[PDB]
Amino acid sequence: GAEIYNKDGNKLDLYGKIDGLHYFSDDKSVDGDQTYMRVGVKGETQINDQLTGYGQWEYNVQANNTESSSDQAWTRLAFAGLKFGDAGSFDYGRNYGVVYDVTSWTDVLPEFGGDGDTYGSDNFLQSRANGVATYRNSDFFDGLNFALQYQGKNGSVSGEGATNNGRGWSKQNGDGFGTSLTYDIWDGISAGFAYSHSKRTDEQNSVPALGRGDNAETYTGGLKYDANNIYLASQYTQTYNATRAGSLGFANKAQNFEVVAQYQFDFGLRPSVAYLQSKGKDLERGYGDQDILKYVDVGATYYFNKNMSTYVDYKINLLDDNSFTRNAGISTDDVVALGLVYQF
Amino acid sequence: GAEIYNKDGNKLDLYGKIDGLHYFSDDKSVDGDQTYMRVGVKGETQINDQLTGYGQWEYNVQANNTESSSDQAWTRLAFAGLKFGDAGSFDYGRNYGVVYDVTSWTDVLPEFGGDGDTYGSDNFLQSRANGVATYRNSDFFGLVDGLNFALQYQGKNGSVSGEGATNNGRGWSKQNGDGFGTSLTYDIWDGISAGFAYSHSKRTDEQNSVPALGRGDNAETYTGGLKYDANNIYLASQYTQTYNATRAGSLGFANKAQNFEVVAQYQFDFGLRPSVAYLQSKGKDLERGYGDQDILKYVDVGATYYFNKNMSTYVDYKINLLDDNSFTRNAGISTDDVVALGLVYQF
Amino acid sequence: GAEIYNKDGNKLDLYGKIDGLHYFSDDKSVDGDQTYMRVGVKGETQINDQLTGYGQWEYNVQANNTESSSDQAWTRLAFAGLKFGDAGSFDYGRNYGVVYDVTSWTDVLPEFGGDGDTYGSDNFLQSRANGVATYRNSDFFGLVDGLNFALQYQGKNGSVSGEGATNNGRGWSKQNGDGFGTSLTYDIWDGISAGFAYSHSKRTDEQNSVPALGRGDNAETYTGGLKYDANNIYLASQYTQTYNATRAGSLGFANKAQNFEVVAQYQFDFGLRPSVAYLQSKGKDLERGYGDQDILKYVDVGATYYFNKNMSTYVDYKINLLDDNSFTRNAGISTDDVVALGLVYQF
Repeated sequence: GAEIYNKDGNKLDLYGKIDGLHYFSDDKSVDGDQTYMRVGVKGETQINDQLTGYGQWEYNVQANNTESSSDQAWTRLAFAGLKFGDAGSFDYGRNYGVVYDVTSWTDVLPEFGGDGDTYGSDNFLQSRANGVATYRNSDFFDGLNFALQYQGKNGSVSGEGATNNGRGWSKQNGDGFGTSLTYDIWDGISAGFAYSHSKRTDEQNSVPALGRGDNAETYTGGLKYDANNIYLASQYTQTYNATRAGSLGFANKAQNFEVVAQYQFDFGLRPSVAYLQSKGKDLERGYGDQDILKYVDVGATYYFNKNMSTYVDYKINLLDDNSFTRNAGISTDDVVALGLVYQF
Repeated sequence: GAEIYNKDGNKLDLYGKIDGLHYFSDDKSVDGDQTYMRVGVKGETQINDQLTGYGQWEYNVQANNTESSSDQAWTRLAFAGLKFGDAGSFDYGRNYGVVYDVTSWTDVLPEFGGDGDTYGSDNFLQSRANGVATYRNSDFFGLVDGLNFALQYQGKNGSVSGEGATNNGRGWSKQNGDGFGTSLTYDIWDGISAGFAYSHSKRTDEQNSVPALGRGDNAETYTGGLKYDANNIYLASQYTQTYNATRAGSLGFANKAQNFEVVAQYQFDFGLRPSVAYLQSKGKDLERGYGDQDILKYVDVGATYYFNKNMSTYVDYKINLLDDNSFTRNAGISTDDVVALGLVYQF
Repeated sequence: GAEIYNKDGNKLDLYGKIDGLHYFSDDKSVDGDQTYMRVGVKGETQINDQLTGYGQWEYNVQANNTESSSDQAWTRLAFAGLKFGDAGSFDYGRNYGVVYDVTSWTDVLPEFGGDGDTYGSDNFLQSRANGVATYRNSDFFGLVDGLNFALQYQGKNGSVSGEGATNNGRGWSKQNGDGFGTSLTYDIWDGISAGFAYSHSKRTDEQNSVPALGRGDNAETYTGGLKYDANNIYLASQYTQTYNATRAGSLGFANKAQNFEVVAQYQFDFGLRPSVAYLQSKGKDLERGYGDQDILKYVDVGATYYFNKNMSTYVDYKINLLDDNSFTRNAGISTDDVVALGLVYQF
């Protein structure tokens, strides 16, 4: 983040990165150039002694396709808020669902991991989401962070279930809420829990073959060790009608586990190993139990300084190629990524 | 505000906002999350004692849809110009048609009003438009304080292909032929103002052949308006008569229309700013049996609370007065009420 | 320019322009408003005494169409890199192919010329390209002053689907296989420069099956250029011979092509810069009975007035010498003349 303005109680921070990134894989929908950049602004205005206003915007711009390609930029974050001293905060807009307050702890791989793996974006309150109202509280009115979050319906393009901002069933949601709780038990050791409950939409219960139910729910617990140049974290999440069974629908229930170990050398190298799986249960069309995601991750980042880094990441895919993985379009091939990153 | 660069006669102002916004309505095409942000840059360069060069860009970025959605960002303004002291200024690009130099006086509602209501964008010289050349003069060459005028030309913006095409083609509703416009505002006191604007554009072939409604070779607008803005009080009205220029929803254009807007506001010292307004658009001589039809009719009541110059919150309540009829249904015109709630950070 | 951040060994430069631009032409796909803007960031971080890290992004935003139009913005450049003192530099991203290290010498017309004429973007290593790794060496390891060379590799950018696919698939016209290129330039005197460039890329199976024109496993370019730049005079020429690498409009590629560009300019002290140029592209051995064909042929006359480093105005007149024939019609190649007028704010 680069502070480009700070005057009369108003500050403006410009941030972002250019990620020169290549993927190597037998999966042709993944293989090739993946260069992209992100640009954002964080703004803060002092209102009074007990009140600060703020806003943030984060934009993703792909740079790996041609100058006539379409749909190459999208907003990741866009929200405005009030901070009432230390007595917490409120914001509304496109922001992270509170489930990520805990699952973010395993989202630290050099390249892979995070949204797209055990959960996705626009996926109820599991990641970035449209129309979230988020109340947060530090030190529970000590060191104990609480959030409560509401999300209005984001429905179909047209018909009964429509809203202004309609989309496909995979990215729809009804009215929902979430809550998170995180705590530093020792110095360095944190624990966290999160819960979300959302109504599903009529299209989610009629267009895809997989996943039926009135409500989507997530229960998450997570642990993190972050001291002494060591980073360990795990996340265990159980879901009902909330995890995507590739292109085929949702899984009636799923169990997602993510664990990672890393070490940070003084001279800037940071090796990383991780394991991720997603186990879907009670799937329609005779699928039954099925692996949705399963891989070991190894790689490393070298940090030249706080503004420049290079990395390699290797996804060792353990999924077996079967009828479910083919029909749902889930990749079973390995991937290697190489990148060079400038950040500001 | 936000001057991020001011060095050797060149300055750069980065401005914009992040508007956390939700609509509540029985209209499903309007209801729900409406979060969006604006970002722009105002730049100015001193060339010599008598000559300043400038440009401005303004972009709108929706944040209310997904990361795989289409067409979520667009340019509102992009223009470059020269200012020659009190001999006037000239700019070319995407800019406001001069009609808006008067109708902007009523575009002060907490959330509603403005483009989308009695006029829209890419709607001849009524709002933001492609390819306008605009000459402006303030205080009549420095000789008459408070007297401003504008002269404006717009090149044809035509079909996607065929005979009527230009490089930058669009659908008939946002097309225009060659056109011009003029405006004139006068500050009688330092709070009271009167203003007039006129425009005349050629219509294109698609505007006369594709939609069912509206026939004619020319689009004309006549606008008069009044404004009181002082002593914490804001009263403004605008009356506009149009010919082949006002959209009849998706069905075409109204052969003639009468648009009226009026608004009253008060700014309390602690930062609350209530607002009441009334807006209507009456269409006349519509084809296919429609005859005279209301295109828009509503009362608006709301309020903005300014925390400071960088942060506000607002409610706005559109009490819709249209009857649900054959015209409104076939033209895609909303007849439902709307409530808006917003929280806005601005820089 | 516009250094908006410089602190603790890290620098950020915000650059761009707002170009208010109109084209006049009988060619209706070219005629009309062409206003656009560019915005960019050049970033630099000192890592140690011998090593600098850097990144650059450049975005093109059209402003000549409506707020509901599609595909109005795109990335021209996006790359990250390391500079190793005088051992050289390495960057990867969307960047210029090295052939343009020489052909850029003739890309100096007031408005026309450059990509879109004798070569295009996403056209192997002739202009801006996805996925280029580029090594550059200055002054031949600090030894021979004015001698620069570059070595470049590009990975496959393939079809949207099927056997030839990559993640970032596109049309046959903008596809490439694995490829490499090299450039060499030398300032023989001050003001005078010579340069060579070569490139070799595999072609894709879609390029050899979908369009009717152009067959071969490999695309190749050979380029030589000269430049005089001194005493307020600018002269430059570029000659390029290509194999399976030059677009024959929409119909495919030319099995062989010969491209030639030459330009002459003078800079007057009061800011006027007149320009005259000639560009041709001659295609050989085209299938379907086309044979030898002119792909491009025009004389260019124009001028730019620089008010200062931040503002300019210009006119350019393309005098088109192509004869209208069945090749030009079917390939979509314009044979009409065009005048451009522009007013530009730059930061």
